[PDB]
Amino acid sequence: SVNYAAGLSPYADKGKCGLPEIFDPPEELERKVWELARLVWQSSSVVFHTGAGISTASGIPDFRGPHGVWTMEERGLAPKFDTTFESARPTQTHMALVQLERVGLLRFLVSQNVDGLHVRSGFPRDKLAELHGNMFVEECAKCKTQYVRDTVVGTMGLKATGRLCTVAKARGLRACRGELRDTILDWEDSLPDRDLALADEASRNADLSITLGTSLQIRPSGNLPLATKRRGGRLVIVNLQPTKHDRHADLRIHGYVDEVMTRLMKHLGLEIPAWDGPRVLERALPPLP
Amino acid sequence: NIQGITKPAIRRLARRGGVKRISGLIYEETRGVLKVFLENVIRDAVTYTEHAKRKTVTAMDVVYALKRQGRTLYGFGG
Amino acid sequence: KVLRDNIQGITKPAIRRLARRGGVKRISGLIYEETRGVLKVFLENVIRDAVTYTEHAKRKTVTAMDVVYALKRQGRTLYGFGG
Amino acid sequence: RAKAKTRSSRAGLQFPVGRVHRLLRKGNYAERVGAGAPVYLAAVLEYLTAEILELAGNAARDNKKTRIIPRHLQLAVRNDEELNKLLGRVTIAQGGVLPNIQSVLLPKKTES
Amino acid sequence: AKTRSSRAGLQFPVGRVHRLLRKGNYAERVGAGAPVYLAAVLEYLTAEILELAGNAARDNKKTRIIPRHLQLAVRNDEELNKLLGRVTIAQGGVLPNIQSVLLPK
Amino acid sequence: TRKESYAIYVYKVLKQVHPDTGISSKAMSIMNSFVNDVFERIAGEASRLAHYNKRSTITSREIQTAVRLLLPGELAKHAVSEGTKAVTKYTSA
Amino acid sequence: TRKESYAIYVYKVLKQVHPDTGISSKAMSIMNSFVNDVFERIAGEASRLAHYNKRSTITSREIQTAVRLLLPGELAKHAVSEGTKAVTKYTSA
Amino acid sequence: TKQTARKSTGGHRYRPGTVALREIRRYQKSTELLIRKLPFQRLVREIAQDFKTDLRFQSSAVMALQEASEAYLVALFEDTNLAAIHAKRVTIMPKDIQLARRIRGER
Amino acid sequence: RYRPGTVALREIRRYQKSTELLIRKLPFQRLVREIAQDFKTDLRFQSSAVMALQEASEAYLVALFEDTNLAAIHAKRVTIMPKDIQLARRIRGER
DNA sequence: GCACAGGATGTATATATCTGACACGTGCCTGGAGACTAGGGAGTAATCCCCTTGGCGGTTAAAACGCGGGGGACAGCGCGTACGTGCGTTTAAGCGGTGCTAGAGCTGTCTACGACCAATTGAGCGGCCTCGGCACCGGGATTCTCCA
DNA sequence: TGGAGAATCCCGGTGCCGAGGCCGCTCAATTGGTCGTAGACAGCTCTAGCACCGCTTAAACGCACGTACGCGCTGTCCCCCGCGTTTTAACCGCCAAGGGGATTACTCCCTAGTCTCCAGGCACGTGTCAGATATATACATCCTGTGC
Ligand SMILES: *C1O[C@@H]2[C@H](O)[C@@H](COP(=O)(O)OP(=O)(O)OC[C@H]3O[C@@H](n4cnc5c(N)ncnc54)[C@H](O)[C@@H]3O)O[C@@H]2S1
Ligand SMILES: [Zn+2]
Repeated sequence: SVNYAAGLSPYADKGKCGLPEIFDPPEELERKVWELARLVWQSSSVVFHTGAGISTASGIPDFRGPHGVWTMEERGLAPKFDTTFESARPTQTHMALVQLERVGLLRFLVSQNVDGLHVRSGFPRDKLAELHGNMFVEECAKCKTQYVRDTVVGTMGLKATGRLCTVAKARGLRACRGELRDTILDWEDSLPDRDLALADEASRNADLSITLGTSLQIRPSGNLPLATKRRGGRLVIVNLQPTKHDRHADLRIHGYVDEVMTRLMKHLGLEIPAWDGPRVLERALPPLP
Repeated sequence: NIQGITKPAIRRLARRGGVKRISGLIYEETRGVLKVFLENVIRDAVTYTEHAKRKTVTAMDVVYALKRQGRTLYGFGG
Repeated sequence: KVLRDNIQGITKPAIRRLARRGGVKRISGLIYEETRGVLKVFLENVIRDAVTYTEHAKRKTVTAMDVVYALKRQGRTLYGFGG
Repeated sequence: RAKAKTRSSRAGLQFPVGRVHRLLRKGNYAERVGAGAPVYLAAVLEYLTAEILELAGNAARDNKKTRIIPRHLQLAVRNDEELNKLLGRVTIAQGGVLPNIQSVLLPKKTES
Repeated sequence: AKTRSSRAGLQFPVGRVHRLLRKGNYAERVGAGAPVYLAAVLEYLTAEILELAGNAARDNKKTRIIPRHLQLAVRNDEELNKLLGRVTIAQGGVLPNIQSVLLPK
Repeated sequence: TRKESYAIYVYKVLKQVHPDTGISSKAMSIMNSFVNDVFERIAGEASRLAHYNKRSTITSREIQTAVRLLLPGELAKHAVSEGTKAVTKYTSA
Repeated sequence: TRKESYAIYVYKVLKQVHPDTGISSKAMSIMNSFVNDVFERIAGEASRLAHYNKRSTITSREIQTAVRLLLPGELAKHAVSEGTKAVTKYTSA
Repeated sequence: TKQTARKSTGGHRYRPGTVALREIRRYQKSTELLIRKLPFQRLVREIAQDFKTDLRFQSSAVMALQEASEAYLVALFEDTNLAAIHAKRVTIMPKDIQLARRIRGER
Repeated sequence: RYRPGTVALREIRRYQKSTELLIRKLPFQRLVREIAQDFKTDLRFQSSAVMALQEASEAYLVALFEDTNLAAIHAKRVTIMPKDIQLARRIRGER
C-alpha cells in the first residue's frame, strides 16, 4: 500500500481535498442501478474503467477522497495505511469483472489503478490496458517484453528493478539482457503505446462504457469515457465524488461500488468468483453462454 | 585553408557529442586537435602509399593507417 | 587453503604511499575502498589472462612469462622478467 | 571421384571452411595448420556475425524498416556491453553516436 | 671478415637476427639485406638508450646502470617516451615531479 | 579482376536468422570488414600461442584459447560452444 | 637447454659508448626484453607491409618502411640512416 | 498525440538553452557527416601537401579520413563535456579538452 | 609540530625519489592467490610471477593516481575524491 | 465565471509517384574436394631434481587506534558579460555537364636471388674463480618549518 | 625582520655478493654450389582522379539584445592530517618434502605437396521494390465567440 504521491514526484497540483462524500438515497440508487442494468444487459460493446476506488474496499487508500493519501499529505501530515499489495486481497468487484469477461458481456477493461489486482484476479492480460502501470510487471528495455512476477519489483519512475531479461534467441545466441524496468508513470511520462492504443480502440468501439472508482481528473484515463459517448454511446459515471465530467455524464451514482455492482449482478442473475493468490492468466478465456 | 572548418561545424559536432554550451575559445583548440589527428593519420597513409610505389593515396592506405594507430575503420573494405 | 577477503591486506598506509608516489598532497577518506576495488579489478583481468595462458600450456604453475604475456596482451608490456 | 561435398556442409556451418583453411595457410601464421583449425575459426566467425546481424535486425524492426544500414549496426553494437568491449576501438562508418544527454544538461520541470 | 656482422659495421648478431626472421613465421622468403638493416636499427636503439642511461648514472654518482637509470633515461627523453609509452620498467620507479599548485605559498 | 569477400555467406546467415530483412551495400561492407578484422585477430593470437609453447602448428585447441583470450563475457563462452559443436560434428563426419 | 639473450652485444655497445660503466643483471634483463620487443615490432610491421602489397619477401625496403612507421621523427630518421649505412657497407663488401 | 498525453492533471523567444537541447536531440539521431566535404577535402590536401607533392587522393580515401576524424572529434567532445560537468559547469572550455586529452594519453 | 600539509610534500618527494615496492609483498601475494583461486584451483605461482604482478599493479595504480590528481586539481580542489577516480577511469576507456 | 460550439493547430493514416539501389538469374572459370603418399611433430612413457610449498621462531617495522585542531569543501549570494537566439545579408558549397589524361591494373618475359644442401670451424654459453661498488654504519654540516 | 630543529646533504671505513674475466668446446654461423620462381622490368589500356564551368540555394557570416552562467568572496563545519602509544604481522633465516617442470627415446599418426576433376562463387545483366517526398483525410486538443 505504498503511496504513489511522493513516489510520483514532489510536484502535485491536485487542488482537490474538499470532497463531500455524497451518497444516494437507497431507493434512488436502486433505480439508477436498475436503469444501468437495463442499458448494459443489451449493450454489446461494454468496456469498463476501474480507478483507485475499487481497491479502497480492499484496504489500500484512495488518492483524492477525504482519506486520500494526497488529501492527507495536503492538510497536515497523517498518511494511514492498513494493507500491502502482497497481502492485498482482491475486492469482490475484480471477480465480478472477471466473470463478466468470462460471459463475454465485458468487451474490454481499461483500469488506471496500480495494485494490479485485476491482473492478480485472472483478468486476461490481452484485455486490460494498465495505462499507468502495474507493480507486479517489469518490462524489458530491449525486447519490450513483459514479466508478470509474484513479488513487487519495488521501483518507481521507470527505472531498473535489478533483473536482466531471460528470453532466449534461436541459433544458440546470447539471451536478450535488458534492465526489466518498472511500469508506473511519473508526472510528465508517456503511456504504454500498445495498451493505450488498445484502450482507445476499445473505448471508441464502446457504445456503453461505465467508469468506476475514478475521479477522472487524470490524463487520458479520465478522457476515455468522453470519447466513449462522442460519436454515440452512453456514459455511466459510478463514483462517490463529483467527477470532472459529471456535466457530460449520461448517468451518475452516489454509492459504494461494491454494493452497486452486487445489485447489478443480482438483477442480471450473475454471480462472482472468490479471489485467489497471484493466479495470473493471459489468453482471453472463451466466452460463456 | 584550416578555417574551412567553420564554427557551426564544430558546434554541430559538439551537439552530436552531447555538449549544451560551448565556450568561445573552444573552436581554436578543436581546430588544432583536428589538425594534429589528420597530420598523424595522413603521415601514416602517405608512408603506406610511398612504400607501395603509388602516386595515389588509396583508401585502403588510410584504412591501414587507422588500423595501425588503433582506430580500425569499418565499411571501407579490408 | 581457501583464502578470504585478503583485499583488506592493501592497507590505508600502503594506498597512501602509492598515491604519494603519484604527487597527491591530500587524500579523501572514501578513496581507499575505491582504490581497493580498482586494484582488484585490474588483478582479476591480469590473473584471468595468465591462467588462460598457463592452462593452455598444459602446465599447473603460473610462470612469470605467463604474466608478462598477459600484460603485453593488455597493452601493459612489462620489461624485466623476460620476453 | 565421388560427389564433392564441401567441408562446410559436413560441419554444418554457413561460412566457408576451405576458404578459411587457405587464408590460414597463405596468411603465414604457422609452418603448418591443423585439420580442425579452419572449422573452428569459421564457426566462431559465423557465430559472431550472426550475433551482430541478429541485433542489427532487431534494431531495424524496432525502427520500422526492412534494410539494415550502418546506423543499425552501430546501435546493435554500442548497446550490447560485450560487443562494445570487443569493438571498443572500431569506428563503424556512418553509424553516428548513441543518443546520450547528460542529466545535468536536461532542464528543470515543475514550472507554472 | 667471415661473419656477416663483422662485414657490416655492426656489433649485433646478424646471423641470429636472420635465423629469427626466417623461423619467426613472418614471410616465406627473407631478403639477404633485411638482417643487416634490422640488426643496425636494434644496435642504434640500444646505443641510444644505453647512452642516456649512462648519462643518468654519471649524474647520479653511480659507476653502473640500474633499472632506475633506464627508467629515467626513457621518460626524460620525449622521442623514446613516445616509442616506449606503453612500457613499464620493473624497479624503475616514477619520474620525480609535483603539481604547480600543491607547492607552499 | 577477381575480388574476394564474405558477402554471400553473411547474407546466408542473415536470411537464416532474420527471414525477411535486407542489408545495405555499405552495411554489407561493414560486416565483411568486421569479419576480416576478427579473423586476423584470432589468427594472430593463435599463432602467438603456438609459438609460445614451441609448437609449429595451429589446432582447434589454439583457436579455442585465442577465442577465450579475445572475446569477453558470455560472447566467449557461446563462441567456444559453437566452435566445439562445429568441430565435433565435422570430426564425426 | 642453453638460452639465448642479447647480453653480450649490449655489453659491447655499452663499452663502446660508455667505456667506464657497468650494468646490473636486472638492467641487462630489461635491455634484453626491450630489444626483443623492438625487434618483434619492426619485423611484424615489415611482415604486414609485405602482406598488404601481396609480396612474399621481407626485403630491406619492408624493414625500412616498418621502422619509419614505428619510430617517431628523429628516432626514425636516425634508425633508417643507420640501417641504410649498414646495408651499403655490407653489400659493398 | 491522438488521445495520448503524459502524466498530469490537465493544463516568441525560447529560453536560452532549449534550442540547444533540440539541436542535440536532432544531431544525435542522424548519421550524415557534420563537416562540409569540399573544405575538409581541401584541408586534407593541404595537410598531405607537406609530405609528398602531387599526391592524388581517392574519393573513398577522403571519405574514410572524414569519417575517422568526425568520430574522433565527437568522442573528444563527449569526454570534454563529461569533464566540464565534473568541474561543476555546463560550458566546455579549452581546459576541459586539454585535461581530457591528458588523461586519454595523447597529451 | 608541523602545520598540516607540509609533510605530505615530504612524503611525496621521498616516495617518488625511491624505487622499492610500496605494497607489502606477502599480503599482495595472498591477494593474488585468492584472486587466482577463482579461475583454476590449486595453481603454483613462481615467485617471479608474483613479483611481476606486483610491479604491474604498482605502476598501474601510480599512473591512475597521477591522472586522478590531475582531475581533482582541474576540479578546483586539492583533495582527491572517488569521483576523480571514476572520471579518470572513464576518460581512459576503462570500465 | 464555466460550458457549448465552431475555427485553427497539430497529429497519424491512406495514397500516389518516383528512383536508384537491391534481389534474382545466367554463363564462365579456377579454386576447392577426392584420392594418394612420405616423413617428421609431437604424443607418450620414463627419468631426474629445481623449485614451490610448508613450517617454525625471533626481532621489530610498519599498521592500528585514538585525539586534537585547522584547512578547505562546500554552500550560499551577488555582479558582470559571454553566449544563445534571432534576423537579414553573403557566399561559396552542391549538383550536373563535359573534357582530359595520370597512372592503376593487368599482362608477358626473363634473371637475379632466396631456399636448400654439403661440408667446415669458431664463438658464445656453462661452469670455473677473483676482485670491488656501494649498502651499511659512525659523525659533521646544512635547508625549509615553525614559531616569534 | 629574527631564532631553535627535524630532517637532509655530506665525509671516512670498509667487506660481501654480484659484476667481470678464463676457458673448453659443440652446436650454429659460414663458404661454396645448384635450381626453381618470385619478382624487376617493359607495354597497353582505359578507370577514374582532376579541372572547369553555371545555376541553386543551403548554409555561413555579421550584428543586437538579454539572461543564464561563470566567477569571486565569505562563512560554517567536518573531515582530514600529524603525532604518540599499542599491537599486529610482515620479514628473514633456516630447513624438508615432493610436486611438477625439463629432457630424453620410440613412434605413429597427421599434415605438406601433387594431381585430377568440376561445381561454387564471381561479373555482369536485368527487373523491381523499399524508401523519400508530396497530397489528401480523419480526429485529438487549443483559442475564441456565444449562451448559461
Ligand atoms: C497516477 O496514477 C494514479 C491512478 O492511475 C489514479 C488514481 O486515482 P483515480 O482512480 O483516477 O481516481 P479516484 O481518486 O480513485 O476517484 C474515484 C473516487 O472514488 C472514491 N471512492 C473510494 N471508494 C469508493 C467506492 N467503493 N465506490 C465509489 N467511489 C469510491 C475515491 O475516494 C475517489 O473520490 O490517478 C492517479 S495519477
Ligand atoms: Zn528482453
